Amino acid sequence: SMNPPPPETSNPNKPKRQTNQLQYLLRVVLKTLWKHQFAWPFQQPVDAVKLNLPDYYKIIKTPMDMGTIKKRLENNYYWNAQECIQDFNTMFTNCYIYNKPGDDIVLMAEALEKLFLQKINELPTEE
Ligand SMILES: COc1cc(/C=C2\SC(=O)N=C2N)ccc1O
Repeated sequence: SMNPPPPETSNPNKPKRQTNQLQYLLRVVLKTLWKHQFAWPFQQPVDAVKLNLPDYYKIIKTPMDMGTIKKRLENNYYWNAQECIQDFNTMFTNCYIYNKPGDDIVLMAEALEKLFLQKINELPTEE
C-alpha cells in the first residue's frame, strides 16, 4: 500500500500575493473550520495505508485537505482568494465523491461546509 506525494505547498516560481481576502481566509475561514470538533479527519492528507482504503487514490485524483490549505495560506502560496476557495471545495467534493450519503465522514464534511459557506458569504471586498 502506498500514498501519493501530498499536494504542492511550496513553489518559488509561482507568483504570490498577501491580500485582505486571503488574510480573511486564514484568520476567519481556516481557523473556524480547524477548531471544529469534526475537523480532525480533514487536518492532513488521507492516509490510505493506515485507513485501509486502497482504492482511495484511484477514485480521488485531486486530493485536498485543510493541512495543505493551512500550509498554503501560512506560506503565501496563493495569488487570489478563488484559488483557496477552490481548494476547500475540492476537499468537500472529494469526501462526497468517495463516501456514501449519511456516512459519518460525510456528516462531518457537511458541518464544516456549512460554516465555510457562512464565512465565505462575508468575504470582504478586495482592498
Ligand atoms: C473515508 O473517507 C475519508 C477519510 C478521511 C480521513 C479520515 S477517516 C479517519 O478515521 N481518519 C481520517 N483521517 C478524510 C476524508 C475522507 O473522504
